[PDB]
Amino acid sequence: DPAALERLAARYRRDGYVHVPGVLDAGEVAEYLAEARRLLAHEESVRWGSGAGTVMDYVADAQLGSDTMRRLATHPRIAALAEYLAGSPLRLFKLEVLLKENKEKDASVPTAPHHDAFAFPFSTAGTALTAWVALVDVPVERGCMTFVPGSHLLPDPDTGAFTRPGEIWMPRVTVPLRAGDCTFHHARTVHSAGANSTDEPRLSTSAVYMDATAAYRPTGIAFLDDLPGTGADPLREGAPLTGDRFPLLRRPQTRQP
Ligand SMILES: O=C(O)CCC(=O)C(=O)O
Ligand SMILES: [Fe+3]
Repeated sequence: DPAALERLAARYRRDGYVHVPGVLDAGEVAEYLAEARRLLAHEESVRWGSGAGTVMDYVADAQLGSDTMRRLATHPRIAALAEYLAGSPLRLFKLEVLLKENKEKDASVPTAPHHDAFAFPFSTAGTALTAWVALVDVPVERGCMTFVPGSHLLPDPDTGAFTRPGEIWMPRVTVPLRAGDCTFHHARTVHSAGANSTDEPRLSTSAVYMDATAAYRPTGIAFLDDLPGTGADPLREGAPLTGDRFPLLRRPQTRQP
Protein backbone atom coordinates (compact mmCIF):
# COMPACT_ATOMS: atom_id res chain seq x y z
CA ASP A 1 0.00 0.00 0.00
CA PRO A 2 2.10 3.03 -1.25
CA ALA A 3 -0.27 5.57 0.57
CA ALA A 4 0.20 4.05 4.05
CA LEU A 5 3.95 3.75 3.40
CA GLU A 6 4.06 7.49 2.46
CA ARG A 7 2.22 8.30 5.72
CA LEU A 8 4.62 6.20 7.63
CA ALA A 9 7.67 7.88 6.10
CA ALA A 10 6.13 11.31 6.76
CA ARG A 11 5.71 10.36 10.43
CA TYR A 12 9.35 9.21 10.52
CA ARG A 13 10.54 12.53 9.03
CA ARG A 14 8.35 14.73 11.35
CA ASP A 15 9.00 12.81 14.53
CA GLY A 16 12.36 11.15 14.10
CA TYR A 17 10.97 7.73 14.90
CA VAL A 18 8.19 5.45 13.88
CA HIS A 19 6.45 2.39 15.24
CA VAL A 20 5.74 -0.47 12.80
CA PRO A 21 3.61 -3.29 14.16
CA GLY A 22 4.01 -6.96 13.14
CA VAL A 23 7.15 -6.55 11.10
CA LEU A 24 8.02 -10.17 12.04
CA ASP A 25 5.49 -12.94 11.97
CA ALA A 26 4.99 -15.30 14.96
CA GLY A 27 7.32 -18.02 13.56
CA GLU A 28 10.07 -15.51 12.90
CA VAL A 29 9.76 -14.12 16.32
CA ALA A 30 10.07 -17.69 17.85
CA GLU A 31 13.11 -18.38 15.69
CA TYR A 32 15.00 -15.07 16.44
CA LEU A 33 14.01 -15.22 20.12
CA ALA A 34 15.52 -18.67 20.60
CA GLU A 35 18.68 -17.63 18.85
CA ALA A 36 18.82 -14.40 21.02
CA ARG A 37 18.56 -16.55 24.13
CA ARG A 38 21.13 -19.02 22.92
CA LEU A 39 23.66 -16.30 22.17
CA LEU A 40 23.15 -14.56 25.57
CA ALA A 41 23.48 -17.82 27.46
CA HIS A 42 26.19 -19.66 25.49
CA GLU A 43 28.30 -16.95 23.83
CA GLU A 44 30.02 -13.73 24.93
CA SER A 45 28.01 -10.78 25.89
CA VAL A 46 28.92 -7.31 27.07
CA ARG A 47 27.62 -5.55 30.21
CA TRP A 48 26.64 -1.87 29.78
CA GLY A 49 26.86 -0.81 33.39
CA SER A 50 26.83 2.61 35.08
CA GLY A 51 27.17 3.74 38.72
CA ALA A 52 23.35 3.44 38.85
CA GLY A 53 23.64 -0.31 37.93
CA THR A 54 23.05 -2.47 34.91
CA VAL A 55 21.68 -0.73 31.90
CA MET A 56 21.82 -3.85 29.79
CA ASP A 57 23.71 -6.90 28.55
CA TYR A 58 24.25 -7.20 24.85
CA VAL A 59 25.78 -9.40 22.28
CA ALA A 60 28.01 -7.13 20.15
CA ASP A 61 28.16 -7.45 16.38
CA ALA A 62 25.85 -10.46 16.67
CA GLN A 63 25.53 -10.84 12.95
CA LEU A 64 29.19 -11.75 12.53
CA GLY A 65 28.95 -14.96 14.58
CA SER A 66 25.32 -15.92 13.89
CA ASP A 67 23.85 -16.41 10.48
CA THR A 68 20.38 -16.39 12.09
CA MET A 69 21.05 -12.90 13.39
CA ARG A 70 22.46 -11.85 10.06
CA ARG A 71 19.19 -12.94 8.44
CA LEU A 72 17.37 -10.68 10.90
CA ALA A 73 19.82 -7.79 10.23
CA THR A 74 19.11 -8.08 6.51
CA HIS A 75 15.49 -9.13 6.83
CA PRO A 76 13.78 -8.11 3.59
CA ARG A 77 10.86 -6.33 5.08
CA ILE A 78 12.86 -4.47 7.72
CA ALA A 79 15.44 -3.53 5.06
CA ALA A 80 12.86 -2.32 2.63
CA LEU A 81 11.23 -0.15 5.33
CA ALA A 82 14.54 1.27 6.39
CA GLU A 83 15.48 2.26 2.88
CA TYR A 84 12.10 3.79 2.19
CA LEU A 85 12.29 5.78 5.49
CA ALA A 86 15.85 6.89 4.98
CA GLY A 87 15.19 7.81 1.37
CA SER A 88 18.46 6.23 0.07
CA PRO A 89 20.26 2.92 -0.35
CA LEU A 90 21.64 1.58 2.84
CA ARG A 91 24.18 -0.77 4.32
CA LEU A 92 24.16 -2.73 7.54
CA PHE A 93 26.62 -1.41 10.15
CA LYS A 94 25.84 -3.73 13.01
CA LEU A 95 23.23 -5.77 14.84
CA GLU A 96 23.13 -6.16 18.62
CA VAL A 97 21.09 -8.48 20.80
CA LEU A 98 19.78 -6.59 23.85
CA LEU A 99 18.78 -7.90 27.26
CA LYS A 100 17.37 -6.05 30.26
CA GLU A 101 16.52 -8.12 33.20
CA ASN A 102 16.61 -8.31 36.98
CA LYS A 103 19.13 -10.76 38.44
CA GLU A 104 19.98 -11.50 42.00
CA LYS A 105 21.60 -8.46 43.62
CA ASP A 106 21.63 -6.80 40.20
CA ALA A 107 18.57 -4.79 39.30
CA SER A 108 17.90 -3.50 35.85
CA VAL A 109 18.21 0.31 35.50
CA PRO A 110 16.97 2.70 32.78
CA THR A 111 18.76 3.55 29.61
CA ALA A 112 19.61 7.28 30.03
CA PRO A 113 18.51 9.77 27.28
CA HIS A 114 20.89 10.11 24.39
CA HIS A 115 21.16 10.30 20.66
CA ASP A 116 23.09 7.73 18.75
CA ALA A 117 24.99 9.73 16.09
CA PHE A 118 27.99 10.79 18.05
CA ALA A 119 28.97 7.23 18.77
CA PHE A 120 28.90 6.15 15.06
CA PRO A 121 32.39 6.13 13.52
CA PHE A 122 31.26 6.88 9.98
CA SER A 123 30.77 9.92 7.78
CA THR A 124 26.96 9.68 7.51
CA ALA A 125 26.34 9.18 11.21
CA GLY A 126 24.01 12.16 11.23
CA THR A 127 21.48 10.37 8.94
CA ALA A 128 21.83 6.80 10.18
CA LEU A 129 18.88 4.92 11.59
CA THR A 130 18.22 2.12 14.03
CA ALA A 131 15.62 -0.74 13.84
CA TRP A 132 14.71 -1.97 17.34
CA VAL A 133 12.78 -5.24 17.09
CA ALA A 134 10.85 -6.60 20.00
CA LEU A 135 11.33 -10.37 20.43
CA VAL A 136 8.89 -10.46 23.38
CA ASP A 137 6.07 -8.22 24.59
CA VAL A 138 7.57 -4.94 25.86
CA PRO A 139 5.02 -3.00 27.79
CA VAL A 140 6.10 0.14 29.60
CA GLU A 141 7.12 -1.64 32.72
CA ARG A 142 9.41 -4.07 30.87
CA GLY A 143 11.55 -1.12 29.67
CA CYS A 144 10.16 0.07 26.39
CA MET A 145 11.62 3.16 24.74
CA THR A 146 10.73 6.84 24.90
CA PHE A 147 11.47 9.23 22.08
CA VAL A 148 11.45 13.09 21.90
CA PRO A 149 9.65 13.83 18.69
CA GLY A 150 11.30 16.44 16.48
CA SER A 151 14.53 16.30 18.52
CA HIS A 152 16.38 15.04 15.43
CA LEU A 153 15.81 18.46 13.82
CA LEU A 154 17.49 20.37 16.61
CA PRO A 155 20.98 21.87 16.15
CA ASP A 156 24.01 20.17 17.74
CA PRO A 157 24.62 20.36 21.42
CA ASP A 158 27.65 22.65 21.83
CA THR A 159 29.34 19.55 23.40
CA GLY A 160 24.25 16.31 25.09
CA ALA A 161 20.58 15.25 25.37
CA PHE A 162 18.36 17.92 26.98
CA THR A 163 21.09 20.65 26.72
CA ARG A 164 19.69 22.73 23.85
CA PRO A 165 17.46 25.70 24.69
CA GLY A 166 13.80 24.71 25.01
CA GLU A 167 14.60 20.95 24.68
CA ILE A 168 13.51 19.97 28.22
CA TRP A 169 10.00 21.54 27.40
CA MET A 170 9.52 19.07 24.48
CA PRO A 171 7.06 16.31 24.81
CA ARG A 172 8.09 12.73 25.12
CA VAL A 173 6.45 9.65 23.72
CA THR A 174 6.73 6.29 25.34
CA VAL A 175 6.10 3.43 22.94
CA PRO A 176 5.22 0.03 24.23
CA LEU A 177 5.64 -2.76 21.66
CA ARG A 178 4.18 -6.19 21.11
CA ALA A 179 6.45 -9.09 20.15
CA GLY A 180 7.39 -8.74 16.46
CA ASP A 181 6.81 -4.98 16.35
CA CYS A 182 9.66 -2.63 15.73
CA THR A 183 10.60 0.94 15.90
CA PHE A 184 12.86 2.88 13.60
CA HIS A 185 14.66 5.90 14.98
CA HIS A 186 16.92 8.53 13.48
CA ALA A 187 20.47 8.89 14.76
CA ARG A 188 19.75 12.43 16.02
CA THR A 189 16.50 11.50 17.85
CA VAL A 190 16.76 11.67 21.62
CA HIS A 191 15.62 8.43 23.17
CA SER A 192 15.73 6.53 26.40
CA ALA A 193 14.26 3.43 27.95
CA GLY A 194 12.80 2.36 31.25
CA ALA A 195 14.17 -0.16 33.69
CA ASN A 196 12.74 -3.60 33.40
CA SER A 197 10.70 -3.81 36.60
CA THR A 198 9.13 -7.20 35.72
CA ASP A 199 10.29 -10.78 36.19
CA GLU A 200 10.32 -11.48 32.44
CA PRO A 201 13.42 -10.46 30.51
CA ARG A 202 13.27 -7.74 27.93
CA LEU A 203 14.72 -9.18 24.67
CA SER A 204 15.16 -7.41 21.40
CA THR A 205 17.54 -6.61 18.70
CA SER A 206 18.94 -3.29 17.55
CA ALA A 207 20.35 -2.83 14.12
CA VAL A 208 22.09 0.27 12.75
CA TYR A 209 21.77 1.01 9.07
CA MET A 210 23.87 3.63 7.27
CA ASP A 211 24.00 5.32 3.93
CA ALA A 212 25.54 3.12 1.29
CA THR A 213 28.19 5.85 0.72
CA ALA A 214 29.32 5.74 4.34
CA ALA A 215 33.00 6.13 5.02
CA TYR A 216 35.06 5.45 8.10
CA ARG A 217 35.32 8.42 10.46
CA PRO A 218 36.86 7.87 13.89
CA THR A 219 35.03 9.36 16.89
CA GLY A 220 38.36 9.39 18.76
CA ILE A 221 36.91 6.98 21.32
CA ALA A 222 38.94 3.73 21.01
CA PHE A 223 36.07 1.50 22.07
CA LEU A 224 33.70 2.90 19.36
CA ASP A 225 36.36 3.18 16.61
CA ASP A 226 37.58 -0.45 16.76
CA LEU A 227 35.37 -2.32 14.35
CA PRO A 228 35.71 -6.10 14.54
CA GLY A 229 35.80 -8.25 11.39
CA THR A 230 37.47 -5.54 9.24
CA GLY A 231 40.96 -7.03 8.86
CA ALA A 232 44.26 -6.96 10.81
CA ASP A 233 45.10 -3.26 10.06
CA PRO A 234 43.08 -0.44 11.71
CA LEU A 235 40.83 1.44 9.24
CA ARG A 236 41.94 4.70 7.72
CA GLU A 237 39.70 7.82 7.91
CA GLY A 238 37.69 8.12 4.67
CA ALA A 239 37.88 4.36 3.89
CA PRO A 240 34.68 3.19 2.39
CA LEU A 241 32.65 0.71 4.37
CA THR A 242 31.80 -1.94 1.76
CA GLY A 243 31.61 -5.67 1.13
CA ASP A 244 30.11 -8.56 3.16
CA ARG A 245 31.14 -6.96 6.39
CA PHE A 246 28.88 -3.87 5.66
CA PRO A 247 26.41 -5.32 3.24
CA LEU A 248 24.10 -3.49 0.97
CA LEU A 249 20.49 -4.13 2.09
CA ARG A 250 19.34 -4.48 -1.49
CA ARG A 251 21.27 -6.23 -4.32
CA PRO A 252 22.42 -3.47 -6.76
CA GLN A 253 20.75 -3.99 -10.18
CA THR A 254 22.69 -5.05 -13.25
CA ARG A 255 19.39 -5.10 -15.24
CA GLN A 256 18.02 -1.99 -16.87
CA PRO A 257 15.58 -1.20 -19.81
O1 LIG B 1 17.11 -0.71 24.34
C1 LIG B 1 17.50 0.28 25.00
O2 LIG B 1 17.37 0.32 26.26
C2 LIG B 1 18.17 1.43 24.28
C3 LIG B 1 18.43 1.23 22.79
C4 LIG B 1 19.15 2.38 22.05
O3 LIG B 1 19.65 3.36 22.64
C5 LIG B 1 19.25 2.29 20.58
O4 LIG B 1 18.72 1.31 20.01
O5 LIG B 1 19.82 3.21 19.93
FE1 LIG C 1 20.44 4.59 21.36
